[PDB]
Amino acid sequence: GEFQRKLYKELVKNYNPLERPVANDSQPLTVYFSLSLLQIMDVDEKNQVLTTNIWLQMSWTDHYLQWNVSEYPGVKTVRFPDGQIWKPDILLYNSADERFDATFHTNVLVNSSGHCQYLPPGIFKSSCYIDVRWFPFDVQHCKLKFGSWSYGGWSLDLQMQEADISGYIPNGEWDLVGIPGKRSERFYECCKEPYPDVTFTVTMRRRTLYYGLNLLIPCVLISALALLVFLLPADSGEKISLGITVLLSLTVFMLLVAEIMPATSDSVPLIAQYFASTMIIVGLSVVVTVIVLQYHHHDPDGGKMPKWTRVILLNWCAWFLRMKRPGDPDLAKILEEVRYIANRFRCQDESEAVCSEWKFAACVVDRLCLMAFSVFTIICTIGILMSAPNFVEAVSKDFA
Amino acid sequence: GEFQRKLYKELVKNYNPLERPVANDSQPLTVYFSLSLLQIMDVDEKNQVLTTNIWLQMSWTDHYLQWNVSEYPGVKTVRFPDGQIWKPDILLYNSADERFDATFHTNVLVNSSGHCQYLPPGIFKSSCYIDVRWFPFDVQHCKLKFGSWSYGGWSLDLQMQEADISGYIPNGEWDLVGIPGKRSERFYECCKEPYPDVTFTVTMRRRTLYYGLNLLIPCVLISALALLVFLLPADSGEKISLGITVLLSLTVFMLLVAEIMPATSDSVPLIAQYFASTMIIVGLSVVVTVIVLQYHHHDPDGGKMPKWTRVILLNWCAWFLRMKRPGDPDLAKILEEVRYIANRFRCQDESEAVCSEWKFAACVVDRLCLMAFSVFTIICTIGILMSAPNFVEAVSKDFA
Amino acid sequence: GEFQRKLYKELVKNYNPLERPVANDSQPLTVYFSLSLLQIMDVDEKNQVLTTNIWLQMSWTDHYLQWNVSEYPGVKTVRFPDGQIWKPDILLYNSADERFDATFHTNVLVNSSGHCQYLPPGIFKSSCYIDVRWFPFDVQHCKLKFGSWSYGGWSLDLQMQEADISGYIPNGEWDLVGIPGKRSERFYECCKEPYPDVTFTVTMRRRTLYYGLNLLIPCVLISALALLVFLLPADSGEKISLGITVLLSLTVFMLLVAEIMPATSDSVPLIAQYFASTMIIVGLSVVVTVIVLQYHHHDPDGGKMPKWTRVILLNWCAWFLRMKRPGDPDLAKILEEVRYIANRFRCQDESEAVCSEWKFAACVVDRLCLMAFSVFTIICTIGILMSAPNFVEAVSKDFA
Amino acid sequence: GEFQRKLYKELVKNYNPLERPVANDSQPLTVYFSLSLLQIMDVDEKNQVLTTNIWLQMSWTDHYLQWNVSEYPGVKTVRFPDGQIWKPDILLYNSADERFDATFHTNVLVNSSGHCQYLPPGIFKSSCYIDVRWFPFDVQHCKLKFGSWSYGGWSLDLQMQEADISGYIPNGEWDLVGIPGKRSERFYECCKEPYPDVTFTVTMRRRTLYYGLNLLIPCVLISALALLVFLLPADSGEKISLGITVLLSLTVFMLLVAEIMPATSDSVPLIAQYFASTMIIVGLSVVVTVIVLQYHHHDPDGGKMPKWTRVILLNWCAWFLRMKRPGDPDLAKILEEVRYIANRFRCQDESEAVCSEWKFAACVVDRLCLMAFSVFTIICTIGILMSAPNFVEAVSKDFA
Amino acid sequence: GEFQRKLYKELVKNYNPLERPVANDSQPLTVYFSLSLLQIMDVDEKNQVLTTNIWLQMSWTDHYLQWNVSEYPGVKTVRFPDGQIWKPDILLYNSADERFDATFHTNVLVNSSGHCQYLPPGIFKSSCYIDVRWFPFDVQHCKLKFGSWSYGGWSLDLQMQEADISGYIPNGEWDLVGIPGKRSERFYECCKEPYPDVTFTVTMRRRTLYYGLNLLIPCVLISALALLVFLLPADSGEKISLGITVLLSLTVFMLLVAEIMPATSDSVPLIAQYFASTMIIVGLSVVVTVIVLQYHHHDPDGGKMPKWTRVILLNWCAWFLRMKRPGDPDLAKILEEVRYIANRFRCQDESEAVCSEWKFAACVVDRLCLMAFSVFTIICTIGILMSAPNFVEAVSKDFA
Ligand SMILES: *[C@@H]1O[C@H](CO)[C@@H](O[C@@H]2O[C@H](CO)[C@@H](O)[C@H](O)[C@H]2NC(C)=O)[C@H](O)[C@H]1NC(C)=O
Ligand SMILES: CN1CCC[C@H]1c1cccnc1
Repeated sequence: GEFQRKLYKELVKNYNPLERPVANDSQPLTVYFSLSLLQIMDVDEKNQVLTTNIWLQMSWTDHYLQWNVSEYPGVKTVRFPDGQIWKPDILLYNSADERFDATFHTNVLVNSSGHCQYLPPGIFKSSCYIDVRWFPFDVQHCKLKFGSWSYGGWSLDLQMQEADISGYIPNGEWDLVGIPGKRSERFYECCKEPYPDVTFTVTMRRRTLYYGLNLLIPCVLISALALLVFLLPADSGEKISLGITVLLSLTVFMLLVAEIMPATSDSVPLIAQYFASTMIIVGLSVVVTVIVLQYHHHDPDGGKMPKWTRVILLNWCAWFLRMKRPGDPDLAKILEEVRYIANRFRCQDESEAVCSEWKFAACVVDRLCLMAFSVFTIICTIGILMSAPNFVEAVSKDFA
Repeated sequence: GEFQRKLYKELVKNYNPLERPVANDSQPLTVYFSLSLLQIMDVDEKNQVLTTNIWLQMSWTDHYLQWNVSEYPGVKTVRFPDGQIWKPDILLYNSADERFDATFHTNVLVNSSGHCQYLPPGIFKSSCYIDVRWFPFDVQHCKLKFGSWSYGGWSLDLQMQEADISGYIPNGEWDLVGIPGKRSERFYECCKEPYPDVTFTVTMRRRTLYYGLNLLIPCVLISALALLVFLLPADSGEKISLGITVLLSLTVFMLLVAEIMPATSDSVPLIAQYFASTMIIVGLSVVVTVIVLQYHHHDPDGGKMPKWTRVILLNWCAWFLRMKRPGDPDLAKILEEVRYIANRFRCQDESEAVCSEWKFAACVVDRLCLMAFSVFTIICTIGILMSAPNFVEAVSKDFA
Repeated sequence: GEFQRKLYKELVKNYNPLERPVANDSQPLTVYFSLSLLQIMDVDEKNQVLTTNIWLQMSWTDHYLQWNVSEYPGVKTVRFPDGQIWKPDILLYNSADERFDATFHTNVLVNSSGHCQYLPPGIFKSSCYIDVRWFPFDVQHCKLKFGSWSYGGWSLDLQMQEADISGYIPNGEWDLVGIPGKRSERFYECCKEPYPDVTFTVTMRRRTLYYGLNLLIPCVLISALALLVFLLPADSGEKISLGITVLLSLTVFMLLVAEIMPATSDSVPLIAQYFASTMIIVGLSVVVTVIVLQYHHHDPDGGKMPKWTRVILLNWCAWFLRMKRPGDPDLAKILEEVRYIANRFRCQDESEAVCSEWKFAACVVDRLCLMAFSVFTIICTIGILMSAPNFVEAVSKDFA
Repeated sequence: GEFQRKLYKELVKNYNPLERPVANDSQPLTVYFSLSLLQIMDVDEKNQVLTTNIWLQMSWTDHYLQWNVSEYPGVKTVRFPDGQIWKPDILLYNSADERFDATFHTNVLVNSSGHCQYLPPGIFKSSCYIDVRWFPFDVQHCKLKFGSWSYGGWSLDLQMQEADISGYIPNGEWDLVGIPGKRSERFYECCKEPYPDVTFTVTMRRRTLYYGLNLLIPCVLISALALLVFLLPADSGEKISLGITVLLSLTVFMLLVAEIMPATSDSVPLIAQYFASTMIIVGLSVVVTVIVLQYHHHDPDGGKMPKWTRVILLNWCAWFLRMKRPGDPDLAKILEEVRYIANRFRCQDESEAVCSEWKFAACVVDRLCLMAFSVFTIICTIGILMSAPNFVEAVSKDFA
Repeated sequence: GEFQRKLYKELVKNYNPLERPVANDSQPLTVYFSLSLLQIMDVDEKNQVLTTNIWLQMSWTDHYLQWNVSEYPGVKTVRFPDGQIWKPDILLYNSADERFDATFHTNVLVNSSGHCQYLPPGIFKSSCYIDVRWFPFDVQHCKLKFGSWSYGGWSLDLQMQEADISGYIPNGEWDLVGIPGKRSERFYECCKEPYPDVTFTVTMRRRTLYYGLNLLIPCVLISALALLVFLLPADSGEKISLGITVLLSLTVFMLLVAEIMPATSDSVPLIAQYFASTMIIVGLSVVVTVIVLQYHHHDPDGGKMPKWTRVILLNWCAWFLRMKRPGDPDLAKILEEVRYIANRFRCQDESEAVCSEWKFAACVVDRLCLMAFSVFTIICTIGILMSAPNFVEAVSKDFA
């Protein structure tokens, strides 16, 4: 329209986009800053990068862009693109993007009274410290620090407004707890003027159903399978294979967890502690299996069972476990031959008796170590899992 | 031509690309918006990003860009590149590309009566929620939401036209069910003016032949092969190897499947339910194999067969399964010697009979558990597969 | 020089880059379009993207860029950068790139009579249908479609010229079969005017030496290795281990091949069919081995061989391949004792005879299944490999 | 305000950004250059790239940009964007990104006296040689070289100021040892005019807790487990399986480590040396157990143990290792038969005596090789670990 | 300063950056071109892309950019940014970057007499054919082709200058043999004017220490370990397991090398030939093991040893190997019973003698095949390794 054309012609005249829109140059310009969070795009623990979708909200007052609505009775607001009016140079300090500024430059809407609104959208990547001490049950706080780059406290006075989460789209992995904000002015070695900034803290809680069903459960099942080796009779040689194959499966689980986790040395993580506990458990199980096999294939002639070992294993542990221990001259020539044969049979009988004793001792040791290892693994797993804070809260909210 | 040059020089006189081309400023401006879908390039499940090829379609009317055809013979249309004339700032809301705008800026075609068309092409990356509850038999709905950014309800009037699928190029993996659209109007915390938008909901179906053949059939086959452990005789010690090796193959299969799936806690997917059930089935088979081996290698004098176990196994299940149960002083000195030898032989025969009885009991248990495990695995697999909706539709459309 | 400066100053006065350079405004402008292929950079089958290196040859005539060489003796041609003169806007329709147009803008060379040449180079990424029905003996046709985005048939007259492959650099994996092209006119739902376009079809053939030597040969070797299970005597205990390890190796081979194929559902790839056939063959071999092991560790008194089974195996099949068959009162008391001993020995002899006959039956089954499985493997492999078209051509051209 | 607008209009009059702002045109312009490190984003050893967060600091004096505060009350500083005033083209020489310049251009702040400050932020990717000789106990020095690209010391004088680490954010992987800088001058064969440049040498240490816990401890554990072959009795046939499976685990660990290391031939990494040592140890263990199995299964009638071997093993080693060493007409034919039976039993007896001798020899060999391997592995591991410089301080810092 | 400002104002008067700065238009313009290589950043064999860091060097003479130093006492040289003066359009013909130009546009330094220098830095990605026939003992030549795009030989005269490698930084993996260059002019389908270009051929050698230590030696070691299957006694049934597991390790090695290696079909790589040979050797070892086990478990009454087999094995090969071959009515009734027992014992004796003969034959075959396979693997490995050219030079440079 003619009124719109005349207004655009008049406003642009004698306008310098390099000048701060203030009637009085000695007074700070008040700028209100906020943001609206739309989506938590990604959390990268290995690279420690948070990717989010955010609309920034900037509001201020321009002294020159004012007109009387009566003279232009059809237009109430105007729009100006980048590079033709003054705009705050607000940037995100802790950016992790190859381009430091990742905001799409849109139009700026102006009142008839000179009120400027700026709503740039963006996919922001920031670098926030990620704590993996209590993973999977960790809670993360990520910082987003915004501030002007070349405007101190005597020129541009930054003000904070509460973040808007009405349009937030729930994520399938993280639960949004809150997004508080705080405004603070700091000092820099460059300059002698304080510089304000606004920091928004995003608090997120990781949902644990996927991890607790894909990592925790198979670990306990496979550890139980390793415990099962204490039930196989020693007469079938399939114990070492069981133990070693279980160890291999644990190693592949460890490589998966290692490829999904950051290489930080800040603290030992809970999953690593669990894997180490299972490592020692299965290794000691294999060692005990070797000891049992050594006892089982004991040569009867090789030696005699120590008195202490006998008095322990065959009586105390047997009673405790309620296991019962199993148990003319030609005529003279024929006579001595059959005597020799009978004596040979007697010797074989004594040898088999000693062998049976050794086998019983091996069985007793096997049963004792089965019970002990079951108790140990149950206690260790329960303690390690429950040591995490808010573990019960996570379990309730996810599974229940 | 001279007429074209004269018209181009005349049209841009006193023009201003910053103003809305309306004869009356109070009245709004009508803009018709639509799109043409060319190809669905990629659907990402881990990152939940949809990549598509789309030609936008914007049409409107410009008041100033009008001329008489008679005064300028030959010329009927003109083309204006970016920055010469006014354009709507139509943006995709739920974008996911590093640059918030993915459209490629082309010319704008204008008729002799002031009618502007704008059809820019683009590779659009959007963020839509992906449901993996019924994977791989799932149907996905991905929403693309376009709208003006800085133009309100009384300035720009958005009208929806039907989408174009005439130029669609079919995708091997995905089947395009449809693409309806809806024009809505929303309020925002920024402002007191309604803002319209147009949302197109691409509804797509996943073709299941590839995933079926390369995921489910080998799983079924090797799960059935794991049942061969009940056909091997216990005399050959090659049962634990069977069980633990098929378990390892299953574990690597689960790892491969997990490496393609999102880490969401919304629900437990069908493929995960299948794999978990088969894991427990194989583990129970291994435990039963251990028990059977324990029965097979029972010590002849290590105990007595319980009456309950005998009456349960030897005569009940064997009858049910139709199993046949298998089966002169020198002279006096030689006399007592041969008596000793014969007595030892008789004792050995009795021990052999007891061992044979125990072995038959083990075989009976093995056969019983074979039948039970086969029934259970077939029932579980059929139930889990049939529980999904439109599974019969997917089968009839893909395999047949 | 002075003439160059004068001509450059004169050629720009009253020149509009927005104006189509034709003497008569109602006549179309003839533009000649052609390709120049330099290298085939990549063929991504998983993402179905073709990356190539091409130069675009565009030629046309400009009315206003004409001069007489007798006035500027030194200069014969001129050069104009982007944005200074009118240029055609030919774009590639099927572009699978973030930016829809990947061409490096270079200078436009102009005659002394107004002939403009434009030769922009570029690495082009396009989306074309890649079919893996005949992998790895497939021939691929990929289309590149070029056309003016906003100029109709009445305005811009597109003409086709034969593509140039003189500077083509041969690729180590794909063999260039050809690259013809064709013009076409199409209508669009936008408008009521035909839009010409030029489509160039690149036809390429894959060289199969690497894929054959790295996939086909090792799988056949492992199949032959798995066929050895029927040569191992049943007295050893490694049959199942051999079979299952072969199965594991081919499972990882299947994973390696599967990570490179697109997830398409159009057909079943040849390599997928061949892998499935090998899987079934090895599984049946394992089942047969289990049957034989059950058939060899048979209890002597646990049953009797059926007459049908005996007349099938012991005589018929054995003769088929010429297998030989493996074949005072004290005196009275000691008398009965030695009779008992001898009778025990006789019963043992009868039992071992029955066991030996059972073992011979097992050996016969092993031999028969060896022959059958070898025949099946040979027939299936030969048929599957020979089913592919141009397989003889590929072998003759890649194994010479 | 009016004063700000008037000053902005006045300053840019007759201003040329191409001109270097010096009052004499024959004396160099002094530029103070400094750096402010914020965070070490990444250290990619495979590609040898260091990614950091940097705040450049450039200060100089502009002769033309001066005014009087009294004539422009309230205005004390001004801001100038790109292309408005002169800037020094200071670049990083060893950049390793697509576009050579990775800085983000911001405003330039000018005081009333003409002092200009410039603090552009950036995420800088640089190429520094990374030493992996003592990985993981390594210390890395990476150099950042900054200098003007076109101006020289006769026109631009560079000066060095100490780097700022006030805002440094600790990394969970690297410890910042320091960042010393140095200003250097380079001369040319043409002219006696110095050319200055600045170099910052970021030296940092790697925290070894994660790498040690995830690599060394599991490998030592499994290497010690590989020694269990010498405790298994030869009757249980699992020694070879145990050893070869530990070899498989070794290969898995070797590939996992190799995927992270660069393919450098400068030296042999410490981790590679240690893995090779463990390879050799386990391989020799396999050879030894093969020898032991060969001795244990010796044919009693297939040979005689030589006197040298007898005195070496049976006597000397057993004494050293305290291994106890185990251990009417009819009557004529009746005599013949019983004598034959007795002699057959005696022959069997001497045979099993020889077999027992061989088995004892195998046991002694096994025990002595167990002791030798046990001491050797400990010595080799301790030596390799201790050979690394600063190992003691590294472990103290990372664990205590 | 005033003189610098005046000179800058005067030089750009009437200057047209679209014209060649030549006094005579007929004569060509001489441009000197060279480059300085700083670092070889990457050599991607799979994609066949060379990424390097270079500085271009262009020198020419400008006719209009001349002035008298006496009039401007302080000014000696000037600087002009992009778009202000004429520059050559030199491009890299075989670029592989997504943007065809990778140079960073810097300032152009201008003499006091018109000489112009231009040194833009760049990270260049180029596509060069990489031959891996002799991998890893390979020497690679990669060509960088530079030339003007729109200027022919009659206008722009390209001249070569020797490249500078003074600032080259050695690479850990690649040894720089050298970079010579050649200038040549060609004809194109454009037009009938020759176009010159400069091609620099970078020749480099790969350092083989890393690959030899990490890929070759482990293959040799485990291949030698696979030969231990010929020393294991047949009683310990763990030969097939050993062979199949070394097979599995070999397959994973082949998987890794397939991962690193490009999929070309020009020739069979040396490492591929080596791995194929090792596959064949271990497979034949497994076949021989199967034959040996078949001979070992021979039914004594199932057949008779052939006279041939006897004369080749039992004595001929034993001589060849110095192998020693191992080693009243009651009275009548009692008599016949005991003689029956004795005859039974005689039968067992002759059966065990036959079995011992078969076992000795198996041992002889085992030793023969051990020696043959050792010779085969040694000669094959030595020949394959030594077949490569410059293998001795590579070994002497990378190990001594
Ligand atoms: C404008 O800013 C600059 C900042 O460098 C001032 O220069 C410095 O002022 C302080 C206080 O006197 C001292 O460090 C030195 O006098 C100056 N440093 C250098 C390197 O010159 C300058 O004084 C300010 N001018 C006005 C009018 O405020
Ligand atoms: C040698 N140049 C580069 C390739 C073609 C040729 C050329 C000729 C004219 C205009 N553009 C390019």
